[PDB]
Order: sequence, then structure tokens, then C-alpha cells
Amino acid sequence: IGWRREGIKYRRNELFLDVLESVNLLMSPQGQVLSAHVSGRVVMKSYLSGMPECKFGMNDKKQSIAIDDCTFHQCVRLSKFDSERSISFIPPDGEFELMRYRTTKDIILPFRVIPLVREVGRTKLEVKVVIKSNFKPSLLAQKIEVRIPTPLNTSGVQVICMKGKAKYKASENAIVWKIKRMAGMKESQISAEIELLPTNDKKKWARPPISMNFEVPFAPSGLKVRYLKVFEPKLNYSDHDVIKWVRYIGRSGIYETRC
Amino acid sequence: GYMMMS
Repeated sequence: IGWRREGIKYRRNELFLDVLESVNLLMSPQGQVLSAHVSGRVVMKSYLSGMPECKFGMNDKKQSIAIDDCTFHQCVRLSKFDSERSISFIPPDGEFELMRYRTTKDIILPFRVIPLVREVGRTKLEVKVVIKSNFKPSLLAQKIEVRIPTPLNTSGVQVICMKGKAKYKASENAIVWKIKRMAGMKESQISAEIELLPTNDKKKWARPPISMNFEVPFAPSGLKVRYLKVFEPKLNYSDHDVIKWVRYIGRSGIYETRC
Repeated sequence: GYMMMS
């Protein structure tokens, strides 16, 4: 074995699994998903004694998700995944990437963006954006940013938002609304008045999408870890001696809602 | 965050 030395010993045999997912969305102005996909990787950080034979189990096809394709670390026995979908491997010590994967089916979209505009003649836009969190209420999203583009003839912006903070950034022609925490199954809204400069009648504005950034503590693909079994047949620790941890870190990629 | 695994 080339990726693992033979004499490894730990008093505290511990492992950490990171399920790291980027969820991507393009949503139409009428609420139809135009395109959506998840890119994921599973990083393992193991401190295990000797040369353990590990088995990784997830909810691949109550909730069972569909993996469009994936690639593994060279340590994974591919032929075991080819006739039984069993991810078996002797892990390298420390941190390594166990697999990369891509999902498109039955994606959890953590946030819904509902915009609303009201052209007050040629002087101003009166606009309201509502975000809805669509996940278990016991979970918090963090680092939420809602990004609302403004026309290039904007002379000034007023905003009201009961939650978070919002600044107009004329350098970037966007209102940036930042929210530190939001729990699942909640609504928050921002109102903005956008005062306009005179502008060329013919030259119109193709309203760019409202876009979002967020971090959620679940896998938007729906992936759940079911087990990571550790079997070291020569040494006197067994599976239940191993201290095992999982965390899910789902982040936004392209997350754009068309107006 | 990290969760104890079953």
C-alpha cells in the first residue's frame, strides 16, 4: 500500500467526515427550475490505528438519493462499488478526499426568492424581495447574502429591512443584504426605493437575476451518511471503539432567480 | 457542526 504506512498508532481512534456540497440554481420568474445541480465531495479525516479496512455507507439508490456519477480516491475498491455499490477502502492517514459526486435529481433548494417591482414612472422603483428558508426549523443557515441589482441610472437607494443589514453599492450596481443567521421555515423581506436619473428612452435595462449566497448545515443533494465501519482485524480495537463524527456543509454556487 | 455518528 502506497498511501499508508504500516506502523500507525493512536490512543484515541477518531474519524471525521465532511460532506461538502455546492448547490446551483437558475430559477425562472414564474418559479420553474430552469437548471439545478449539486457538486459534492466527501473528505475524511481519520486517526485510526494500524491498517483498518473501512466501509462507507450512504443513502444511494426514509430518503434515498440519486447520484448522476462520481469518482473515488484510488484507495477505494472500485470493483466492490461496481457489483454491489459498496465503498470499501483502507484510508490514508489524516485528511483525504474520499469521493467527488454530482446530483441533479430531487435537490433541496434551501432558499426561495420572491421579488416584486413597481415602476413609479420615471423617478423611482419601489421593490420588495422576500426570502423563504426551506429546511428543518431546528437548523440555521448562516452567511446569507441577497444581492439585488440596480439600474445603472440609479441616483440613490433607500432600504428598510427588519432583519440583517443592507447597503447600496453603486460601484457594483447592487443592493447587498446580509443576514447572519436564519432558521428553517422562515420568511424575511427587504423593501427598497431606487431613485432614478434620466436615461435614454430606447436604451433599456435587462434586469439581471437576484442572486444569493448562503451556507446550510445539511447536504442539498439529500445525501445522508449511514455508516463508516472500521475493521482492523489484527488490532484489539473494534468498530464501536472508533469515535465517529459527520458534518454537512452545503454552500451556494450559482444561485440566481430571474425577475 | 460535527455530529456524533450513529
